[PDB]
Amino acid sequence: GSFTMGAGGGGSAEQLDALVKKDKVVVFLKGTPEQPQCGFSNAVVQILRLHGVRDYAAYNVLDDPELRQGIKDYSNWPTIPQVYLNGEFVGGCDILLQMHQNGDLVEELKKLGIHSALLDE
Repeated sequence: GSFTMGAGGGGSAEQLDALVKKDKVVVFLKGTPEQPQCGFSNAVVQILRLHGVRDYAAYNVLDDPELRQGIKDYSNWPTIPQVYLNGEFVGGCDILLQMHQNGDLVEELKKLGIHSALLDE
């Protein structure tokens, strides 16, 4: 695969790099998958679970200020939900809503050896 993580630091890009390299489905919201923080937090988890993807790491960026400000700066954005696949940027919650429905997430999942459960319909 793509080799493992090992770095650390205070919200720094070299730490955020190792953070997206902790899983193949690293999800990122000001909140949790189990409680609606603010708008569009379930829209990412609906798309993932429909595709058969339920074992992501959902990162709450309110838990640590370094997660918060680290992801805001790394994205150059004030607020998102995101998902990174294989540590690569892949999109925020507005982008995911386009790519789901065109089917470009499905080819991205096939790079990892993951199978969209919309194939078995």
